[PDB]
Amino acid sequence: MSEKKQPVDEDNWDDDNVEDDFSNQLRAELEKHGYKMETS
Amino acid sequence: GIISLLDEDEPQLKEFALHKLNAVVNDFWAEISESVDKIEVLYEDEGFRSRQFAALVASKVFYHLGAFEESLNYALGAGDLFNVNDNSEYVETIIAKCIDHYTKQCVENADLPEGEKKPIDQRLEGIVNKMFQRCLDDHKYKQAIGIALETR
Amino acid sequence: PPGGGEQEPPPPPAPQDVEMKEEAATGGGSTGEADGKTAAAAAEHSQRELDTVTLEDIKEHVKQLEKAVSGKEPRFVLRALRMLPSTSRRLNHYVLYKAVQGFFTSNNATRDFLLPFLEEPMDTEADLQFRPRTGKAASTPLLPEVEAYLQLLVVIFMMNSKRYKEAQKISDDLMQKISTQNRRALDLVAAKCYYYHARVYEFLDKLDVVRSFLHARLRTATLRHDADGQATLLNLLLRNYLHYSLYDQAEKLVSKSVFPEQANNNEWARYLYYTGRIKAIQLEYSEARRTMTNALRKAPQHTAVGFKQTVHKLLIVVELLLGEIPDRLQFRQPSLKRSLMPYFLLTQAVRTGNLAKFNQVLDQFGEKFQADGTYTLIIRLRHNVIKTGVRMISLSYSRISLADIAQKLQLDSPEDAEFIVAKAIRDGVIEASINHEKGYVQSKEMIDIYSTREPQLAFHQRISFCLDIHNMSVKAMRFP
Amino acid sequence: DLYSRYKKLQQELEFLEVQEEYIKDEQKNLKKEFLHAQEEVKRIQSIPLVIGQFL
Repeated sequence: MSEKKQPVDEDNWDDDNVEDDFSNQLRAELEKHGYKMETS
Repeated sequence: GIISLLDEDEPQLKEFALHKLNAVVNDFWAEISESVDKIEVLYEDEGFRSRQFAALVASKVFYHLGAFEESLNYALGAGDLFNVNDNSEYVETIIAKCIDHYTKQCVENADLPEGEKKPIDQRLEGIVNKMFQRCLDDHKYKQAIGIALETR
Repeated sequence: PPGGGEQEPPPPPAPQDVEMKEEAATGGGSTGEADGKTAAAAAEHSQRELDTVTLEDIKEHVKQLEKAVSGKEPRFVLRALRMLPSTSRRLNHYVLYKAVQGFFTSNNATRDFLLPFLEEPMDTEADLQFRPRTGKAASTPLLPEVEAYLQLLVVIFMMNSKRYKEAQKISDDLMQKISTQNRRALDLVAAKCYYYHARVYEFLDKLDVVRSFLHARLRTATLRHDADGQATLLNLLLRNYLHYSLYDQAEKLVSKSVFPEQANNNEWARYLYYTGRIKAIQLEYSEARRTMTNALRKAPQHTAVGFKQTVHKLLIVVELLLGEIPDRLQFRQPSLKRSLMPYFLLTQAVRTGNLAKFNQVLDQFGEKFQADGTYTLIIRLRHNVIKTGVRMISLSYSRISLADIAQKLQLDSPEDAEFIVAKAIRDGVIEASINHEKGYVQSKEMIDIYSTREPQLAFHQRISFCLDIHNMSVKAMRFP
Repeated sequence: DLYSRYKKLQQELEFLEVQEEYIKDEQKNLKKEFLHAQEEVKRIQSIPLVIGQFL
């Protein structure tokens, strides 16, 4: 700007918006969905 | 939140309330905006003789919220205390409203042409020649003829 | 010694070249620009001054360093004098004193001796015309010098600047008053110094009296001469009256107006961020989200660096209270990254309804939140996330049972779920009907919004928005 | 004397203020007259026509 008190105080980054939804939800996931085979 | 002090009808609290205001009124100009309704209680009170000064603080709040002509209405009934202050900026802004209101009334008066006269307050026409005495005393002739062309 | 001794002479000519021609070409150019036309203003050199001072605020200011004695401050401030065309001799004498630094032993006339120097344009008898040039002479030497921040005995010289430049304010209000057009050029200069007013006080004590002195210049610019002047003064208000209590939130109602017309560009864009944080404490989200979004898209151009990034950090804070937010790393910058890491995973726990994850974010990352002062929302944001969690489920399902959504959102009890859904209907969040026996919640698909209703009714605001820009383009076309 | 010119200077102010509707009303008429001139050139030649070879 730089006035007032402003100064006083593909990529994987783009996919990381969606990728972090995988971190907190359902992992990826292979193993668990692979364990669900013989469950029922 | 000193607004609640105005609920009392005893006078001697009001002069100490305005003594606080008019000093810090510069910083508190935003605070006076909500005192409108409770200033009118003092302005309309018959036993309140400071209504002349209460008209000034009523003109400051309306000037803060964007009201102008209403402050000119209170300037009329504000007595001699309003026209006695020639200091700083507030003198030239009120005469710009008052003399323009005066000169547009005189042009209206000449269109009568005679009879059926509109009411003319003695205070608005009184400061015309009163402030015009500051001209002849200042000896400057160039604008001495100018006021006569103004009022027509 | 001989190697570094011969390299000392060359640099000081560089401030004797560009820094000379800084105020020689602009100041000598703005001379005729401020004598007439003077439309508007414009006086584009005052806006060119924005491309100098802000450029000088990095390098070189007046000083510097660079390997001079800091003699440019006394040089231009002496021998104004001025008169008819002999003012060129003053610029010629400014060239004559350039050799004084390179030939004789150089002496520093700044600081202690700068007190009578600011009086010299008055002592030269006389200025005789432009206060903004002397205001520049009372600012550009001293105000860029404030960036040193040594705090010892020169802060009162920064205050002496704010003194003798308040004497320029005495010449600002008293002189002219009729078709000034220097005030509008000074409204850029008076802004800055009033910014430096606020800045210098923040290092010692916040200004109690200047708050009263701010309303002085504030109210007196109305109605006589106001262009962009009251806006910058209103920026001083909402800036500090925010960070300091109280009542200043609702104050914006009686002040506005707007104040029109918004100037200059991004300068008013940040103003919507100021009132944006205000309206965030009013708890109203919808008016806060539009003023914050407009604050980013209306703000050019940066860089550098985190000044626009930090203001954008706390800008999306209103989006945390909206209940609908995506992952905010799409707004991340490699420079802002390291600073937003405690504030990053926060919104990542907002997208989820887990209490153990949300409370762990508050414990570890609460230290970063102390500097922001955002703790007001953390108590009401728990109620915001539970609305996002139920909206995620209610939009994903037709019917949602209270017992199944009980532990899934871990409300843990049927009774408080009846209290939340009740308040969810009160807020218009959910349309779900509830059949109380045990009980359970049985909802149904909401429809009939259709086509003929919402889009064509919204297009009334879309076209009224577009047809006004047709006038905005014509108005902007009429100036050239 | 300064109030004299102060009563003189708003004349050309207001004289150019009525010069605003002067052009604005004139230019829109002539604009519609220019749009009427567009129908002119499109009217010519109408019919009939004869084929010819460009060189």
